[PDB]
Amino acid sequence: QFRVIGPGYPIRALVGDEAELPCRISPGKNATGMEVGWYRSPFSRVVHLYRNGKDQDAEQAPEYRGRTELLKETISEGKVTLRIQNVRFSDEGGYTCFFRDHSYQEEAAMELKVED
Amino acid sequence: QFRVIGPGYPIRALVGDEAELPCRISPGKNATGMEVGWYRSPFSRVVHLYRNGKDQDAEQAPEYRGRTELLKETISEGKVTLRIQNVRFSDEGGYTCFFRDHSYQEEAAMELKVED
Repeated sequence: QFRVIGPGYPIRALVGDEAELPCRISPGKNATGMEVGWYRSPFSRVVHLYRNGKDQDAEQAPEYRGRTELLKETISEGKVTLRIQNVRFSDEGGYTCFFRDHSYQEEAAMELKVED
Repeated sequence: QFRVIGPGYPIRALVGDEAELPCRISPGKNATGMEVGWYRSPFSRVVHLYRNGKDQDAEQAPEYRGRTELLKETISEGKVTLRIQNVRFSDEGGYTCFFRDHSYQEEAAMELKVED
C-alpha cells in the first residue's frame, strides 16, 4: 500500500508558458507498470492518462491533446511530473493525481494558479 | 494561505453502515464562513456542499440527498468531517475535499474502501 503526495500549496505558472505538477507515491517504488491519471476538479475531465506503459492520447480531453507530457526520469522511484505546455487561463484550478496498482489506488489533489 | 489535509491511506467502511472522511485546513483557523465542498473523483459529482454558513442540499447529487452530514464540532479549528449515512458499494473510490476562502482554495483527495 502507498499514499500519493502532491504539493500542499498552489503551483504558480505564467499564462502562455509551461506549468509542472509533481506527484509521487510513498513509500517509493517503481511505478512504471502502474496507471497514472490526472483530472481536473471539481468539474472532471481527463488531463492525462498513462497506463500499460504508454500515454493514452485518445483518453484525455480534447483541450489537452498535444499540450501534455508525463515526465518519467524518476518514475522508477515512484515519481512523475505532469507538464502542461502553453498554460491557459482555464488551466487554473484543481487537479487530482491518481496512481493505480491493479486493484489498489490512491491520489492527491492540488491547485494551479495562472498569472497573466 | 492554507493547505488542505486528508488521510493518506484508504478509509475503510462497512456497506450499510456509516463512513466518515476527515478534512482540515492548516494552519488551522475558523472555517465557519468558508465554502467546503466534497466531490467524487475521477468522475465528478457533488457529495456535499457547505457555503454561506449552510449545507446546500439542492446542490448535491440526488444519491446523497439525506445521506450526508458535515459535522462541525471543530469547524472553528478548521476541521470538518463528512459523514456518509448508509454507505453504498458505489461510495467506494475517490473523494476530493475543498476549503474555499473567497478567491483562495485548496483541496485534498482521499479514498474510501467499502466492505461487504
